[PDB]
Amino acid sequence: SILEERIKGVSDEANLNETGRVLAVGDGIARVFGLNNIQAEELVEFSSGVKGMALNLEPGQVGIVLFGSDRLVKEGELVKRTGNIVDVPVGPGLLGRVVDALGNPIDGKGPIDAAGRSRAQVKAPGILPRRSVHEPVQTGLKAVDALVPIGRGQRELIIGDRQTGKTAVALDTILNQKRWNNGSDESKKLYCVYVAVGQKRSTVAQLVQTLEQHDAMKYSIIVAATASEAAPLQYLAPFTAASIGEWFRDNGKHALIVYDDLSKQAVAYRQLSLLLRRPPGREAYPGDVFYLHSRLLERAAKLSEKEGSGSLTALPVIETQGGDVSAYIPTNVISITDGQIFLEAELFYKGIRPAINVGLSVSRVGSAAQVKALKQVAGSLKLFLAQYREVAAFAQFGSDLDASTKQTLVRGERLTQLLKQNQYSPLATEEQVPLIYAGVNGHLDGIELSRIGEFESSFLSYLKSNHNELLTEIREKGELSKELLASLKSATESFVAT
Amino acid sequence: PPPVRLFGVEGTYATALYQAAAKNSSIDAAFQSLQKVESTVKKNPKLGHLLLNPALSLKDRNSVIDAIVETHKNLDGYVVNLLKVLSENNRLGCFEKIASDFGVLNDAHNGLLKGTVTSAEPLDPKSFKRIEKALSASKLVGQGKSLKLENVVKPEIKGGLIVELGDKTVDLSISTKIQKLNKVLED
Amino acid sequence: TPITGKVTAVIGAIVDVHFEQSELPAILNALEIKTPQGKLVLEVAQHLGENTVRTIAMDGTEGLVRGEKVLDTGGPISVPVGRETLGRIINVIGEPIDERGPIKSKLRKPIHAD
Repeated sequence: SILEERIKGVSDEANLNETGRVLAVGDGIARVFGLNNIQAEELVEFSSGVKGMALNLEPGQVGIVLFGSDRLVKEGELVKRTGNIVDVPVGPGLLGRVVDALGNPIDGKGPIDAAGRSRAQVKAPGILPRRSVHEPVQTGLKAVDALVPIGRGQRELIIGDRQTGKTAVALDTILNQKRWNNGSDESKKLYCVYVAVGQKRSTVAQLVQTLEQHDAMKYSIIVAATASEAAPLQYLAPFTAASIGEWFRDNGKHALIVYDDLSKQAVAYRQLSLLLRRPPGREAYPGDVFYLHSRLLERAAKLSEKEGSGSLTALPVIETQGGDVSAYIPTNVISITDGQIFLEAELFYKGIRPAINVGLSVSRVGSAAQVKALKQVAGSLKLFLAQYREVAAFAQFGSDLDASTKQTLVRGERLTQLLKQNQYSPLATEEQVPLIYAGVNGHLDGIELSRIGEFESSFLSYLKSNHNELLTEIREKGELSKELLASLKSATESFVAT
Repeated sequence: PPPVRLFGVEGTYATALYQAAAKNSSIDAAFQSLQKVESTVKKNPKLGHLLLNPALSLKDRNSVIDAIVETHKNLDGYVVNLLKVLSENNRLGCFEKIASDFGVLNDAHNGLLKGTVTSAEPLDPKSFKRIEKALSASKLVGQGKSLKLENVVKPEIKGGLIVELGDKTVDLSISTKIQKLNKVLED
Repeated sequence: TPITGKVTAVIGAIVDVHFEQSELPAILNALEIKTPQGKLVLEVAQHLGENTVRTIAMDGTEGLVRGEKVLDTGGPISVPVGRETLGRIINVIGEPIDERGPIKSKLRKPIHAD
């Protein structure tokens, strides 16, 4: 009919496979009608030039989250299916590269020499595909190594009030990884991937500058998604960082991924979800926020002997927004992670730097990922510190303290001063084993509290001068034998009068 | 307000159409035109039923309306005002739904009732007739109302019958009795 | 050609306009509705489809007659910039509110910038 012909005239003339037409857009979240060959999690190329992946598939409207800005999108445009679930180039070339979420070099060190591409979501290594955690990981902070050991594969959460040099605690780990990196044997090396999500371009710029200053960008990869850059790209940013890590892990290389801060990932998913209009959960975070964090974190592992040796180690960082340990985003992560390394703001002011709150800091997986020697010296270090804490409470109720209590107190004070150590100064195990030996064997108890730091500096210098043979052995065999214990005992005694 | 109120949107349209055309006392005309346009939608099976999908604009929609009155200008006109309304409210996916709903209201106005004899298999015509007679005889069909008793085949209901009309049913079926029987022997 | 529209709604200072043609101002374009208050400058923030945008109104919404013509300024609101901005007090949409006459400006720049 003339009617039927005219209907053909007004017909869409697209089968809406490989294409579909935008129909409402704004708030950075488009909504398209069409795309009936859409694959979930696929990347869809807007004809504005924008690409946005698609996260919501509705019974007529595919909800495509823009990666770009909406000021280039205009309603009624066609979007054409990329036909690919999101994937990033992964390779050796990422070493010494800052890259944005879509893997574009944003430091302009030109193209990434990518040996593969990988996918944003990848199922975690199974029960059978893992072997138990043997190797240590040292941050060169005396407190971390001694109190809450880090092992390859293990997930340890750095948690504590925001911007208490939150970035810096993690950065210290990167700095001590200079010692293995400079050396040889890649199974003893950790390549380091520092992921910075939601931080200002200037903050990132400071990070790259510090890393270049310590020449640690000779082994670092920086995956970035700055604050300005879109919320979908921010949501995608930890998961594609993970993919970059998995390439190292897969190659059998042991590496470590810092995810700073996941707290901003949660905000990103919040924005995204609430503008995909999924019903929001407690604290305005949907329920699969627990899932979001869990799937991300469990892709760190120490692979079974069968499946090589490579271990991605993870250090998530959650910046607590009040120190409320019951906040939803903190609660979820705490359950997920293998250890928690709580910091305390007051202790930062108290001058304990790093400000690790030793009592709130735990490592569930525990010792079997720290140097055998260091295990020996720090044997009762935990107990002493805990006793110091208990005693300290008693001391502040001003009750008369007997000498036995004051033995604890005196030992305790020295230990606290021993923990302190200014930022950006890693310390090798060979020179942490003596200091902890000295403390636990009470050689520090005598010397005056004010000059403990001076003594520490000097003690190390003395061992460097005289018992540098002893130091070489502590490095080489990494366990204190009877002979070493006696040598070390004598050495400490020798410099016990300073 | 006119008898029988079908709750639910699109039947809010139907109710309006019904009541409007009842008050214009041109329900047969409306019904007839509705059948014709429903038929011409069905008989425009591609490119006029497969483009009842939303995507078209208001302006593109207006030209769809023009095509609808182009297919036959034998339309009642109250239903042409309804067509305009549906275009303006930008829904027409539920167009035949509204037609069907108007049909229920209309044939309620006529008095006609529908029933059902779901069974596992199509029964005797004798059974059909006897039940139709019986239902008409019984107070169940009040009279001044008619019964289109429809046997349907539902193999899922094993044998039996269920007589249905006026939201009142008598279900003498083997499956249901079996259910109660199985249960009584679980005691 | 002037991209006309009408004011479908005035729900607070979040007026919604309905462009009546397929020429559709993009998100972060700016529109002027002329009023006996001079005009109101609004900025397109959503397209709600079927050529009905939802626009933030950057000037006070009072007395708007629902169904009031709109005209498209195009692109973000363009302020006036210069070294001649010095000493001037410049309004939200950019006007000489220090009233030393019209701001002499060479280049006018869009409010939104990446």
